[PDB]
Amino acid sequence: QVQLVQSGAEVKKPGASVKVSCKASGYTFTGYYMHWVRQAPGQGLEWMGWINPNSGGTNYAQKFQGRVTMTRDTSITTAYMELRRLRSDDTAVYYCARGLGVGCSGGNCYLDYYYMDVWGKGTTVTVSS
Amino acid sequence: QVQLVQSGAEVKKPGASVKVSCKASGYTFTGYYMHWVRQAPGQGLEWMGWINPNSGGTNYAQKFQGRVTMTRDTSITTAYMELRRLRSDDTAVYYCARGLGVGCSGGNCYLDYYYMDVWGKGTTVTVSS
Amino acid sequence: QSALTQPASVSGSPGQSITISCTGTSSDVGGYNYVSWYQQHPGKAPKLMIYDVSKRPSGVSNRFSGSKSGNTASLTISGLQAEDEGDYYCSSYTSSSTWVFGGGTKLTVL
Amino acid sequence: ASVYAWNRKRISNCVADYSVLYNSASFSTFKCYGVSPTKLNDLCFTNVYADSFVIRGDEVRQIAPGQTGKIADYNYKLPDDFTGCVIAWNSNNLDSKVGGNYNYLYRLFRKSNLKPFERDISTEIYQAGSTPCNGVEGFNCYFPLQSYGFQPTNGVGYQPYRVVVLSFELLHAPATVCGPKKSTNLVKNKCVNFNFNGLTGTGVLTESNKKFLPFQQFGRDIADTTDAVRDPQTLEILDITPCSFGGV
Ligand SMILES: *[C@@H]1O[C@H](CO)[C@@H](O[C@@H]2O[C@H](CO)[C@@H](O[C@@H]3O[C@H](CO[C@H]4O[C@H](CO)[C@@H](O)[C@H](O)[C@@H]4O[C@@H]4O[C@H](CO)[C@@H](O[C@@H]5O[C@H](CO)[C@H](O)[C@H](O)[C@H]5O)[C@H](O)[C@H]4NC(C)=O)[C@@H](O)[C@H](O[C@H]4O[C@H](CO[C@H]5O[C@H](CO)[C@@H](O)[C@H](O)[C@@H]5O)[C@@H](O)[C@H](O)[C@@H]4O)[C@@H]3O)[C@H](O)[C@H]2NC(C)=O)[C@H](O)[C@H]1NC(C)=O
Ligand SMILES: *[C@@H]1O[C@H](CO)[C@@H](O[C@@H]2O[C@H](CO)[C@@H](O[C@@H]3O[C@H](CO[C@H]4O[C@H](CO)[C@@H](O)[C@H](O[C@H]5O[C@H](CO)[C@@H](O)[C@H](O)[C@@H]5O)[C@@H]4O)[C@@H](O)[C@H](O[C@H]4O[C@H](CO)[C@@H](O)[C@H](O)[C@@H]4O[C@@H]4O[C@H](CO)[C@@H](O[C@@H]5O[C@H](CO)[C@H](O)[C@H](O)[C@H]5O)[C@H](O)[C@H]4NC(C)=O)[C@@H]3O)[C@H](O)[C@H]2NC(C)=O)[C@H](O)[C@H]1NC(C)=O
Repeated sequence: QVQLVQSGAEVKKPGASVKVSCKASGYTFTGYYMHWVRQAPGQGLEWMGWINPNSGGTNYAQKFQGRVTMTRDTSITTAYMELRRLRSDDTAVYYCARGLGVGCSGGNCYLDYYYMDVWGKGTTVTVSS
Repeated sequence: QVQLVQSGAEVKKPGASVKVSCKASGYTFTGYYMHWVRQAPGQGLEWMGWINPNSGGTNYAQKFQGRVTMTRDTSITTAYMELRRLRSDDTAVYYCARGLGVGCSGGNCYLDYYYMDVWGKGTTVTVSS
Repeated sequence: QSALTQPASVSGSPGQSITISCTGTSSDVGGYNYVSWYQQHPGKAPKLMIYDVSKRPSGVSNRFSGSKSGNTASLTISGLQAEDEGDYYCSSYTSSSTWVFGGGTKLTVL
Repeated sequence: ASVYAWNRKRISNCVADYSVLYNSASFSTFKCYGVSPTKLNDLCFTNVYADSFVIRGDEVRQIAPGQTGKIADYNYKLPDDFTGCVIAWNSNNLDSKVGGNYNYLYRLFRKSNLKPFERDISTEIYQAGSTPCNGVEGFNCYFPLQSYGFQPTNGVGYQPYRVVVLSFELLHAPATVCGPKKSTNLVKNKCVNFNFNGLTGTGVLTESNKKFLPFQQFGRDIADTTDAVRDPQTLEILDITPCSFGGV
């Protein structure tokens, strides 16, 4: 079955970057965008941004534009995400998920899914003093 | 290997009616006509008549055309025979046997086998008071 | 339907070779000429010992051979041996597309 | 359905992208005649039939123009002037189960080979030169059908392949069925390229007194070129003439 092997837990002092990873497994990795989402403990699981494994292409919510970056070591079938700064409010607990994807028809092609199928277990990052 | 499995022993008082079954296995059911044959102990073992799995319909002798019926449940690879009488003479062993069949052979097609190759163990009707 | 003529039991052959007649009427043996012979040992269902009038199925010992027309048919046995003896029933294909069978005969090795 | 009494289904008054079929991986055999598959979507058809049945694998070669044999002689046959398509795919996952599934039958004897597209459901007994067979079956008087069995262990050449033929005629209007395309506003009097559910050409299109009777759906000149037509969006009579040309 498709699975995401999310990286381990991390700790960092405030004001130093941190970098989680997600080993896409059991599926055609280039078939789907990778979405990151996050949840401070007991708050809205509302973080959003994504990377296209076919591309260097990414997007982030405005609150993170210039504050987070994503990469993919495609032959290793991993996506990485680095939070550039570790604000003391980040209190991180982050997930990776198999998102939007092409899914071309038998007929003409389109950007099918617009939907998140499956989620990794995610990792806590405890970003505070 | 090809075989027939006739149903078990049965009993029926005089003037009743009785039915028996013959499943067929290791075999191709529609390849061949189902013959029946039987007799009382030490009698001529000489009953004759048949049913066609490909077709339904039947032929059976002048002493019985009006006294027997034959059925098939082809998905269950099974044939049935019923006698609408319980004459005291009708007792002992009834056998089912693979008989006539098509043997199309290059250009020509025809009926081919005319000798009843393989016989079930049969069953004893015990048809008397 | 009338059974086929068949004598009672083999004799004059304590081993060796002897034949059973199956003298049927014209609408069976003289017509389509597909006569067959089957052996019915005690209880067990009979084996298809001869397929068409002259010839053997697979797994039949090369001693048995069917025979004749003009007269109705006969089976000729050979090398009779104490395991082979049983009862042999002739069978034939009749005009009306039913078969008809003989009354049987009993083997009798010494 | 069985190939004996193969099932015609008419397809009418509708639109379809044909390619939605063959771009899927499942359709193991596919061959069209008198038309090219990838371009089917551009055409429109007088009438359409889908003829559907199951046959043994090595028999599928016979569902073609011209070729003949024990299936094509007696069960279903296609004309020499055929146009349309033949499709078949493996069905031993479906119409087959451990004991064999004898529901599928085919005709194996007939007094004469079929005419094209003949369906003959007759179960009547086939007498090979007998006196009147009374309806019994026997010495030289046979039931005409046999079953296939199709047990799953059976060798793949004999496993069942489901077949569909599409038959359709590309003669011009009316046309109950088309391949999809969107369509334009009309223009008249100026020189244009045109089509009409087919009927491709060029000319100036003019309103005309040409008194088409209500049933007539395209119209031809004494030169046998299409010379007037009815707009299939509005039933107006449009009269064609080619754009001005000559020697310079
Ligand atoms: C080397 O090459 C040679 C060729 O050059 C190959 O030789 C041939 O191979 C084929 C296939 O392997 C063999 O075919 C088998 O034939 C039998 C039937 O044989 C007919 O002819 C016999 C005499 O020659 C006769 O004994 C049979 O009874 C039968 O006669 C026909 O049918 C009936 C009954 O006899 C009768 O007609 C009656 O006539 C009346 C009118 O008067 C009406 O028409 C009635 O309706 C009708 O009954 C006639 O005698 C005659 N018909 C006519 C019209 O005259 C088929 O049964 C057999 O099909 C079965 O088997 C297929 C598989 O074959 C294997 O299993 C069979 C046993 O089942 C076994 O015999 C065979 O060797 C093989 O082991 C199976 O697929 C079928 O479904 C069916 O179950 C075959 O069609 C052929 O016998 C053989 N040549 C000769 C001379 O035998 C050879 O194979 C090559 N060598 C290799 C490969 O090593
Ligand atoms: C006889 O039986 C056969 C089997 O039962 C049957 O088959 C059909 O075959 C169909 C295709 O041939 C298939 O339906 C399509 O499949 C598309 C692709 O799916 C294939 O690929 C993916 C990825 O590899 C597989 O996951 C998928 O698996 C499924 O099918 C296989 C067999 O192929 C099975 O084994 C498996 O178990 C699964 O069942 C398959 O292999 C899908 O993309 C498609 O969904 C679209 O269309 C649906 C119908 O309209 C619609 O409901 C969906 O929502 C989706 O719609 C499109 O997607 C976007 C969201 O709507 C939208 O994008 C945006 O649109 C904007 C509009 O302005 C703008 O354009 C944006 O830019 C654009 O991104 C698209 O526009 C939407 N389309 C449209 C037109 O708007 C659908 O599933 C079907 O599943 C399969 N059957 C089965 C049981 O699997 C065969 O067809 C029949 N016979 C006949 C004659 O039909």
